[PDB]
Amino acid sequence: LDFDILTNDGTHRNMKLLIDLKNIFSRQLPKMPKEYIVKLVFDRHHESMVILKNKQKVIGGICFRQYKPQRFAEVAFLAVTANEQVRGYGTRLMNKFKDHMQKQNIEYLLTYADNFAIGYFKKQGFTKEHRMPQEKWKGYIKDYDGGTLMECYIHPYVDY
Repeated sequence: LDFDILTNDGTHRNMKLLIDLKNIFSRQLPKMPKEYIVKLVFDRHHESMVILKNKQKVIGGICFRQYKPQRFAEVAFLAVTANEQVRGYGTRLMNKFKDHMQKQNIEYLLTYADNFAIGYFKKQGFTKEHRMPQEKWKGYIKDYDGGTLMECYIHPYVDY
């Protein structure tokens, strides 16, 4: 099991793993428009950490967008393929991601919870109540009335 940041570098290998991840996102988020998932995943501002099984089988991942100078990032999509769930991968992935964001000097993670995912994000330390003022992410992260915006603080010296 490897947790690697997947770069869209135009290579057959990488773009294959990104499509694989996009397809997992699509299946785990049936209501999310597939063309929209493709748009964000291959976007110049988005990055993806994938759960690589046996060096070539992606079984899950997180697609995120860093707002570097602002020190916060948005988790656009997160999922683990159905036949690999309840095996501890979801938590390990978020932990590896938090460790990466910590090293990236990102102090806050924001995400609009899938509602079927709220329990997961609550479990990963995210909260419905914000510590970061809306004014802070206003103009960077979209403000939707629907969906639950949940936040998670990344402490500078907590071991993830």
